[PDB]
Amino acid sequence: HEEAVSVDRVL
Amino acid sequence: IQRTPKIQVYSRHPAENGKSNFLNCYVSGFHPSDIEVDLLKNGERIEKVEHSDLSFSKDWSFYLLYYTEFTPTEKDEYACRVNHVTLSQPKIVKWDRDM
Amino acid sequence: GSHSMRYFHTAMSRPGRGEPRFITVGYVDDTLFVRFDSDATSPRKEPRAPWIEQEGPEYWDRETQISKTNTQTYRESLRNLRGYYNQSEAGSHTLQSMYGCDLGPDGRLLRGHDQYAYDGKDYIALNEDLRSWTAADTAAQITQRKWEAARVAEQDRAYLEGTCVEWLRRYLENGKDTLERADPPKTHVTHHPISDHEATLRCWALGFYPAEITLTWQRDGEDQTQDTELVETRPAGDRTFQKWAAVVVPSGEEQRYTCHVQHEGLPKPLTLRW
Repeated sequence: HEEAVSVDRVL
Repeated sequence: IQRTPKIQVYSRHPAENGKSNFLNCYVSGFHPSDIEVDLLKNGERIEKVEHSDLSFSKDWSFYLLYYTEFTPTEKDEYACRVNHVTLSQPKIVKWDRDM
Repeated sequence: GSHSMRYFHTAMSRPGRGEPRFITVGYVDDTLFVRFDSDATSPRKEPRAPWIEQEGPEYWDRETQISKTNTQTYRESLRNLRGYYNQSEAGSHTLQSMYGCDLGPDGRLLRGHDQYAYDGKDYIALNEDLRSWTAADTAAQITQRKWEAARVAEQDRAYLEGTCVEWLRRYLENGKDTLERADPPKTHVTHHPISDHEATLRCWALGFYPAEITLTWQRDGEDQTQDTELVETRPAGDRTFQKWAAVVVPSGEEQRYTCHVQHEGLPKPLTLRW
C-alpha cells in the first residue's frame, strides 16, 4: 500500500 | 551523466532444437531510460515482442526484459539489437546458447 | 526470512512531446506486484501478481488517486529542479525516487527508505533515523528546507513504521505460496575448449528465486575472484533468475577447479566439478 503523499513534498 | 546498457541474450529454458521456448534480451544498467530494443531472426526484426515493466536498480540505473516465444533450430540465428543515446550505432549481440 | 517492499517512481520530461511521463512500480522482494503509467490509455494502478488481485475496488481507487496526485507533484518537482540547476527548457530530465520498508526475520521494521535522484545522481535521502535528511548539493538543501518545514520526515516515519510494515506483512501472508518460497538453483558445469591448451569451465545456476545468489570458482581451494567472469543475475521471465561464472583453465587441470553455489533455496551449499 503506497504512502498517501501530497504536494507539500514537491521538491 | 549517462550510462550505456549492458546486454544479455539468452533463453528462458535450456535450449532444445524443435522445442518451444522463450528468447530473452535483458538490457540493464542504462540511463536515461529511453531505449530501443529489437529481437532478430536471421537478421530480421521479430514482430511479436513483449517487455517487462520498466524498473530500476538501487544505483538508479534502469532495466528491462524483452522476450518472444520461439522454437530454436540448428540453422536459425537469433540476436538482440540495442540502441541508446550513449551508442553511436545500434549494438548487436548474438544469441549463444552457451552464454 | 527477511523481506522488503519498495515503490519506485520515475518522471521523465520530454520537451515538445507532452508533459513528463510518470511511472510507478511496486515490488515485494524480487516480485513486481503493481504498476501505474501516466501514458496508459486509462491510467490506473494495475495488479501484476495474482495475490494482489484480491484487494477490493476501494484499494485500487485509492492507489490510483495516489498515483494521479504523484503525476502532478513530480511534474512540479521537475519544473523546480530545472530552476535549481539553472537548466534550459530544452533538455530532457529524469526524477526518480524509491521508498519502503525492510523487515528482519522477526517480521519487525529493520530499516526504512525514502530517497530521490535527479538525472541519475543522488539528490536527497531520508536518513536511517527516519528523522533527518542528507542533501547532495545546494539545490537539494533547498528541498531539505521545504521538507523540514512541511514535516515530511515525520510523515515518512509514521508510514514506514505503520502502514508499510502492516501491508507488507499482509501481502506476504496473501502471497506466501510464492513470496515465502525459495526456489533453489538447478546447477551444472559445462566445458568448452578455446584452444588446444585451454578451456572454459562455466558454472550454471538456473530457475532460482529470489535473485540473491553466490557463485564462485576455486582453484586448489583458493578463490578465483580476479580470474572469474561473472555475468549479472538475469530474469528468466517466469519469476526465476539465472547466473553463470566462468574460468579459463589449462587443459588437463580441470579437476583442480570447483564451483561453489549458495542460495536460500538449497538444503546445503553445493560444490560442483566438471
